[PDB]
Amino acid sequence: TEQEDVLAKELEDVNKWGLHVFRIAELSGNRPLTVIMHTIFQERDLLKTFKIPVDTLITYLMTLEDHYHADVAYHNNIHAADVVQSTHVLLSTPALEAVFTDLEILAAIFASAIHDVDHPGVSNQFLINTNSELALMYNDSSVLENHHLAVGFKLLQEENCDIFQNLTKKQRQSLRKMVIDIVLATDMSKHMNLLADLKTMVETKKVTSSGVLLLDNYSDRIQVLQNMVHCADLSNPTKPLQLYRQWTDRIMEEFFRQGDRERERGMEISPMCDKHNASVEKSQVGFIDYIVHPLWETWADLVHPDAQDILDTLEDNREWYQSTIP
Ligand SMILES: CC(C)CC(=O)c1ccc(OC(F)F)c(O[C@@H]2CCOC2)c1
Ligand SMILES: [Mg+2]
Ligand SMILES: [Mg+2]
Ligand SMILES: [Zn+2]
Repeated sequence: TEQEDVLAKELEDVNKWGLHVFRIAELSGNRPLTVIMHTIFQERDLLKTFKIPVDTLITYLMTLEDHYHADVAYHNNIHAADVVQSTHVLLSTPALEAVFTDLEILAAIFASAIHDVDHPGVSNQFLINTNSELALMYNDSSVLENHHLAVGFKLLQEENCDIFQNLTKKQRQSLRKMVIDIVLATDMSKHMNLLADLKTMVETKKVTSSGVLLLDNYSDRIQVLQNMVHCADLSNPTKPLQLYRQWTDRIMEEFFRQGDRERERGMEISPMCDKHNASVEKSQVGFIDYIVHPLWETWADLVHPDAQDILDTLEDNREWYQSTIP
């Protein structure tokens, strides 16, 4: 109960950017995804709203969590938990108050939970280049992201795992489509097009009498949710530095392990995957400059000024990593 009370204490920070997610992973007995999802569902009253039996939720979450690979350094259950919690915070931004329905909120959070499930710790390109069963199944197109969806949905049909059992047929249909649209948008090959569309929305932005975003069609609604979960997926450099550095340690380990597999096969080693020739700090600065900051700056514009502190942290972290280079 002492460890249980300390875990309960930590989970009180679930509405905050910079939650101690690694501490939660250890305190929960390597069940960060389960406890964070359960906490968020309680916080948002989702069990009552969708008549989700508590035991069904926990059973599904435990099985979902099990299907993340404990031996993968970055794309594991802790990352899933982190993206879920980050999405949860982004959904609560003042500029979006009362914009999304309960079903849309459920879709975004569920999509976040399943978005990397059964990740093998290697990239789409590696899977394509090595003629893997996954690339063959999915015809080289969003290979992993299709797989994550397939696994996430299939696990609902396991014993006592259908958390959506009390949704209407129309609700289930809508949720399934939304979840697919969201998880496929986490494929980095879609990033530039997603960002271009987000910029267009920002430039043509409309707000209600309340000062909240006006979204009156599926296309705009789903686009915001896609970019939201994508922002959450790309949120590591916006977190307090002690968290960001741990995420960087993990992605580099994962990248280096892929590079070792490429080396052992006699393949050319992918960018940033050679442990004997890798500039970790320069690569983080490039990652921020070319990908993460352009996205988060546009998100910040969409919800201005709600995300200013997040954007400020990102800029501080870029400066920090940059400062280690000279
Ligand atoms: C979805 C995608 C961005 C996940 C990913 O590959 C990734 C996540 C966090 C990354 O870094 C840090 F945020 F943990 C990351 O960095 C690589 C290594 C240097 O630049 C690119 C990459
Ligand atoms: Mg596992
Ligand atoms: Mg992914
Ligand atoms: Zn991810």
